[PDB]
Amino acid sequence: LERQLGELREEFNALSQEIAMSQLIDLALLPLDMFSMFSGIKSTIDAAKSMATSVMKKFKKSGLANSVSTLTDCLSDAASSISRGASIRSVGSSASCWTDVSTSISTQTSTISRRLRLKEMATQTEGM
Amino acid sequence: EYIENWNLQNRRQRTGFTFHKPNIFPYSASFTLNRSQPAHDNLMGTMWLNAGSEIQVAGFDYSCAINAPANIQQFEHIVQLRRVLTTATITLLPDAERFSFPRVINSADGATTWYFNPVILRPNNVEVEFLLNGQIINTYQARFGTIIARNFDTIRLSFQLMRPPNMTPAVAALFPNAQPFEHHATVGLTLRIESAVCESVLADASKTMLANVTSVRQEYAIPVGPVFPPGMNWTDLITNYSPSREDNLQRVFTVASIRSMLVK
Amino acid sequence: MDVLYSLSKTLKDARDKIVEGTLYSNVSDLIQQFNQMIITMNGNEFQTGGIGNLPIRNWNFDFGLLGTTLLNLDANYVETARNTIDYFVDFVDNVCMDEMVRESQRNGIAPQSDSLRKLSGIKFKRINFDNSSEYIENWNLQNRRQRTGFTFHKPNIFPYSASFTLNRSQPAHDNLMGTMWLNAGSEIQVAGFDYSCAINAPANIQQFEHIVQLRRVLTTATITLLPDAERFSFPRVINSADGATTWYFNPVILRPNNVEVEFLLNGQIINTYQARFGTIIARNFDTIRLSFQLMRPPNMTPAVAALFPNAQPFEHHATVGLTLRIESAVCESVLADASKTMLANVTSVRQEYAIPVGPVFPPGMNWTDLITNYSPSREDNLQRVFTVASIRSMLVK
Amino acid sequence: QNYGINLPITGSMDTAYANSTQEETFLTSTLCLYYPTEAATEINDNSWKDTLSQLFLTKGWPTGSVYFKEYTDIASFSVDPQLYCDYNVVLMKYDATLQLDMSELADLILNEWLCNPMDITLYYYQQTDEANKWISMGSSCTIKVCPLNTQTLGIGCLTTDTATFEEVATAEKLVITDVVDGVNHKLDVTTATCTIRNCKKLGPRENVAVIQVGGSDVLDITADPTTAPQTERMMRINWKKWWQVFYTVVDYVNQIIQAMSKRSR
Amino acid sequence: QNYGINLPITGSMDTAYANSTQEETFLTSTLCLYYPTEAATEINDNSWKDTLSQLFLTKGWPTGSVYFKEYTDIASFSVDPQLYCDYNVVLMKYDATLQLDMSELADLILNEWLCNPMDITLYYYQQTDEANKWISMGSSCTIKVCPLNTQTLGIGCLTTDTATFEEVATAEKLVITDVVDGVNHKLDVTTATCTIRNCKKLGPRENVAVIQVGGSDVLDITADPTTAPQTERMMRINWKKWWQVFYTVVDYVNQIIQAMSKRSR
Amino acid sequence: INLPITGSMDTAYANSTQEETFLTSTLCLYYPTEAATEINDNSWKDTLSQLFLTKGWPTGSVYFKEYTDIASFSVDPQLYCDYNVVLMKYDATLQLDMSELADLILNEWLCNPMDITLYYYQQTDEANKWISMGSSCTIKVCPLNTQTLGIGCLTTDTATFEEVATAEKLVITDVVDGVNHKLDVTTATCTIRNCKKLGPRENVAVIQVGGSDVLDITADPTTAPQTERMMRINWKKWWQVFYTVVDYVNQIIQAMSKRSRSLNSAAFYYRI
Ligand SMILES: *[C@@H]1O[C@H](CO)[C@@H](O)[C@H](O)[C@H]1NC(C)=O
Ligand SMILES: *[C@@H]1O[C@H](CO)[C@@H](O)[C@H](O)[C@H]1NC(C)=O
Ligand SMILES: *[C@@H]1O[C@H](CO)[C@@H](O)[C@H](O)[C@H]1NC(C)=O
Ligand SMILES: [Ca+2]
Ligand SMILES: [Ca+2]
Ligand SMILES: [Ca+2]
Ligand SMILES: [Ca+2]
Ligand SMILES: [Ca+2]
Ligand SMILES: [Ca+2]
Ligand SMILES: [Ca+2]
Ligand SMILES: [Ca+2]
Ligand SMILES: [Ca+2]
Repeated sequence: LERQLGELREEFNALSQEIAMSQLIDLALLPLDMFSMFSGIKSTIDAAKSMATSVMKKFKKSGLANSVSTLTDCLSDAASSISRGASIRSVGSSASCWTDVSTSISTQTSTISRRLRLKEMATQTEGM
Repeated sequence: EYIENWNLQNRRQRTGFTFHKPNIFPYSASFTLNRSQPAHDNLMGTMWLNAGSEIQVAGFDYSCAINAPANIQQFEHIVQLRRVLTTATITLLPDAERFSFPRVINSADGATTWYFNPVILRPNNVEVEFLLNGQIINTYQARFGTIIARNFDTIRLSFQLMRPPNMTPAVAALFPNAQPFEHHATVGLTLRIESAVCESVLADASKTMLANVTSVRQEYAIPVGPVFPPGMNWTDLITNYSPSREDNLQRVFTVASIRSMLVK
Repeated sequence: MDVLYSLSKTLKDARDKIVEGTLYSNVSDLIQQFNQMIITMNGNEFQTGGIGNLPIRNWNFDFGLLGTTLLNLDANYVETARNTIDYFVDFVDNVCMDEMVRESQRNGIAPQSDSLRKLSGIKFKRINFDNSSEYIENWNLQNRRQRTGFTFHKPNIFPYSASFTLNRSQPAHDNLMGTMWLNAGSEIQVAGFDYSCAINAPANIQQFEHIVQLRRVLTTATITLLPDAERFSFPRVINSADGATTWYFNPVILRPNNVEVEFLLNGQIINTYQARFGTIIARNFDTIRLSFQLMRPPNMTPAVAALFPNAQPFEHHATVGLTLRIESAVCESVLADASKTMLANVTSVRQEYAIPVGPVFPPGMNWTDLITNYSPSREDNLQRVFTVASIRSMLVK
Repeated sequence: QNYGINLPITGSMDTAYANSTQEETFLTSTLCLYYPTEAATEINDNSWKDTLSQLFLTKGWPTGSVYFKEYTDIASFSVDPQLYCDYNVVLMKYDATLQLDMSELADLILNEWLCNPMDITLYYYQQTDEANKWISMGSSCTIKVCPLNTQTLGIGCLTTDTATFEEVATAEKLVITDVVDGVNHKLDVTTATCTIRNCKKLGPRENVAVIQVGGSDVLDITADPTTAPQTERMMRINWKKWWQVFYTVVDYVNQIIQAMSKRSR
Repeated sequence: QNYGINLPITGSMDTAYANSTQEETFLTSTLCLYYPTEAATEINDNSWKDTLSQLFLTKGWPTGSVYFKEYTDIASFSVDPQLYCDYNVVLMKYDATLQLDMSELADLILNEWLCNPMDITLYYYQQTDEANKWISMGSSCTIKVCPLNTQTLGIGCLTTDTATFEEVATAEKLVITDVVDGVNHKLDVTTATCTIRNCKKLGPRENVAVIQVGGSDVLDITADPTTAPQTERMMRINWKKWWQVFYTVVDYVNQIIQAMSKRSR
Repeated sequence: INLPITGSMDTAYANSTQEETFLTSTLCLYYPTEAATEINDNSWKDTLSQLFLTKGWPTGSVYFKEYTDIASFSVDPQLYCDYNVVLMKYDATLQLDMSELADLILNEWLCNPMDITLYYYQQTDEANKWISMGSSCTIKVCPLNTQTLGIGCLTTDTATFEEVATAEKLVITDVVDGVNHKLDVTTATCTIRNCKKLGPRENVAVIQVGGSDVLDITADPTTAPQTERMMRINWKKWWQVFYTVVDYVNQIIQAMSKRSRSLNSAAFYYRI
């Protein structure tokens, strides 16, 4: 599927600028549930399968989900015994799991923001 | 400064003596083994030399944290000063020197000896806590160089030895999974109190009052007194910095400075 | 600021000289000065504090002058003097504490802690008694621009940097050539290491050079230069550049040959030293160039020839080290030392009263991040806070 | 006298080195030699034991502190070696065909193993670390293994047809087996004439001293093929007679006992 | 992304250690064992490769990453080796009568050689350093060499009479020849069956690892007799079967891959 | 190396590396049997070496390697020299073979093996091709659909497959990049390998001795480039050709450059 996926990449990199800003900001305040996302398909082409299951059986094998599970287990073990908190080598004054530096200020901040990528899909946000 | 603090103490007020490189630590070179055997072949412990104005501590593991949890071993040293200090300017560095070469040390009971062939790594999870009355006051994590402490009677240096998870052959051949362990992983820390201020009186690397006192006593052959030890060994005279000793020491230092203002 | 220094100095000289039984002929001038200061203060109301945990105190000065009828002193005079001096001392201490904590990029020399802006007025000019200290003298000289100088003992001018540089690298890290250096406070410990003992190099010689660039010029520096750097002279496990993996380092110390130490200034050379070890001098320099060499011993005994073979294993790595300590120095600008407590006083005040971080000083006032970027605004604010900290230390150490 | 616990010990660096416990440790300790039958065979003397005892008496070791314990062969010695003394020496002949067995013997006696039993008819066992091995003693051990998968089925073997199992030993008196750590193994063993025990190698035993008599040093105690170490109490000699060897041992018995150290456990 | 340039690198010491690249390097690399036919013969099985692969799968190495490549004999392997993987392990049987052969094989594979060709019939060659050796591969090499003098006359040999030469190799499959460095040699070689190449020894190859399954470690990588070193990727085992050896290799594969590192070139 | 390089435009052009690269490098010519046959001499190689010795190239640096035919040479070419020159005779019937040879040697390939029987492979980019070498290669291919079935061919009936090569020693195959092919190849007589095309190989130099320059290295029919190290002579003899090469070897080595990637004896790299 390499050539088809490249064609679709090109379609994205040519429709991206044809997308609008006002209506996009209007759409980004919508709780678009599974039905809202999978009912408005272009033609509901032919009696398709359960699209939620179809996408999820690929979704839960990836970097995103595995990183979620890793954050989970590294708060869990850390709260269970003091080896992981004491090992992650935070900057100081707490290490629950978050302030971990796997890889100066720039480095630490990038490493921490790659964990803050989960604050968006963890309900720890307030804004857009 | 001395007569001024004298007049202050007489008219009770917050005094201060500004010291550069103060000899406040008694000479103490000593080790502590938390996993020992008769043959001394797999050890974990910490060794410290506290001398004058400087401290050199080092935590050693012969197994490089192979059996410990998370491939990490913890070391802690709690120095409990005899008098409080303020505005201490301190220089902290890694990889302490005098615990970094081959050594042959006798055990606690001086019965047998054991060898020590170190390999210096960096200390991770390093935490320096300056405490006063057990209440922590100043905290530093991973900050080396010139640092400050504003009020403290105790210092806590807590570092770790972490086994490198990724290792090249030349260093993997040094940390095998067997007991012989002819290379012992170490992590060191040096700490020098370059300058500070104290409400009491001490000795330094700048003033000669103590030397004038001890020279007078050695010259005129004074018997041992009830208060000061024989010869005025600063080690055994700072070990017990009782109020009587402190008063007599302030007094003799003051009159020694007074004499030094005339005859040098 | 001059009036603050004069306040602290006359109060120190008062708490020192004014004592029972003394002779009025020795403190007549200081008493006339104290009365003049009382006159210049009476009728003013100052305020101090309001940033952080500093309390907001309001100072009112309504005192009485000291009589000049006496010919000897007594307790009913000393005690009046003391009950009048304690208030001025607390005022000066609170002013210095309200001034050490404030910053500004726009004319940071111009005083903060507005009470001090007021004391800098023209009617308060009648309090200047003597600007005798080094810091106040250099302050006055700078205001009347002239060649200043601060003398330092073991100055902390080098930010903490402990790092390597490999001019021949490999993934397996088995045949390396490079230099390691630790620059901290007043000390530079550098060490050039070759794993092959300069076997494949021309003439059996390998060059090593370390260039250091100071952020401020120094003059009349006394330096102690010795060979065989110590902290890079034992076994070690060091990381790679990207920090992923580690390599080993088992050193064997040799002597530098063809050593050359060059103290330069604006790229031009000023002082040069060939194979001179011990106590040396450097009269003007913003740059140091330590260039040494590792020369393979042409004649070798069996025990040492069994360490440097012609093949790649190289289980002993030849090193050439140099320690360099700046014992004394002189600087146009202000720095930190191992003798004075100004920086300690400042940082302690800030940590105690929980001062937020400002637009000039870094968090916690760490000398590394504060010397690495020694820009004119930071230098001015640093001079200001160090001067007023010295003023405060003259009274309350 | 807090046994069963481990506490931080402390000391100093100003204390001086105390007197020599030698000439007292010899008297309040015991020395047991393990020589081969070939030695006494070549010798053909009945008083050689009293001779070596009177010789030890010059070095300091008293008369009834020395013990000699014969063994017909290295394998007969490997069959349940029971070393119960305060200083053990073991003179070991070299044979390129016996290399593996006399290295297993070394790995068994030089170290101190914590041994739990094993029952093959009921359970299937797996290893947890790299030092949790299976040592089999007896007169003729024939050991076969079938590893299992996640779902309790063999890998290149069947859990009924013992012939398909994988053979690691064949009529050996002593065996020390290490397998892949993380996988359950089904075992076939001659339980009637061999006992197998699951043992963990703890820190070493500083109470024995192996002295190879012939060939170059080959003993690879550490099962992992990276160390190949030579311990301090692993001695070598080159021989043409035995009296010279015993005289060497007696003359250098102090270095031997300095290389050894009374046990901890 | 510069290539072919050697630039100074720089780093620091306050940087923390990153995570364990194992369990990902396994998946993103490849492993190739080189076992002798005697191993498969003793084993007498045809599913042992898949068994070892399913075992490796428990260590992290996936199915299509591990490979087993058989070689009938040390010398047959030595005849034009081509080790092209991302991690190579070699199980070498010990043989006194093949000591120099399996030392030359080790010196050939363990190290990385920069090879140019050789035209004996036209030119007269010389060595410049102790690393420019002459390696000859083929079915049966019979080499003879005559050093020449300042005026290209022979020294104890006749440039015409091939029989006066000094035969240094007699019917060998692999020869590595180091001769006196600084003189011009003239060679006689059975070029119909053997090809010789002037090869300069560069730094080591960290991609291959030899494991002497049997006797003591004898391999002298360095041609010069003074050093006689031993590196990390030169291992040793003692053996009586082969299943145990393969189980050991598997269980301590991570130690092997720690002792090895991917190639610089 | 991921680091940067720095330079300055004020520096001076340093002395010539020529007359030292000649001394610390090696050169290797590849001539046809036809040339030695026309020459009918035995010491012509030592002659050419003594002639190079005037141009600076020392005695033990120049080599000659005979190759019976272009195809026999293309069959597993092992180029191991610091500088390689090739003399290549033109033949219309061998145009594609001596263009595949060019694409093989002038470029630097990174090859992996291909198991036809158990697996099926596809090409991703225009630089990932399938090269087969041996004595007689015959390749047939069937492209498949999304549901793993043929397209105008049957997965079983090998005759239904589409024949891309017949009786060829070297074959370079480029197919539609993004579909899965099933192959039929005489594995007993020809081994095939999935090779990606990296940057060029600056160590070889092709010299077409006869016809016009026709070699189209780049498989896409839109570049048809003429690289620097792709030369042409017109010939009526071989001695004049060799004299020309010897008298203009400096230009050839100025047009060539030592490799950058790594050391290797064959015409490509292997990564399994
Ligand atoms: C230790 O040895 C010295 C010198 O041989 C001796 O004087 C001393 O008495 C000995 N110690 C004891 C406790 O006998
Ligand atoms: C680092 O390694 C440890 C031990 O293998 C593992 O538990 C941890 O998940 C690793 N870190 C990440 C980010 O995967
Ligand atoms: C480079 O060429 C110039 C001009 O001929 C010459 O003067 C110079 O010496 C040459 N460089 C060297 C290193 O010989
Ligand atoms: Ca056995
Ligand atoms: Ca195991
Ligand atoms: Ca089977
Ligand atoms: Ca050979
Ligand atoms: Ca040679
Ligand atoms: Ca001859
Ligand atoms: Ca073709
Ligand atoms: Ca068809
Ligand atoms: Ca294609």
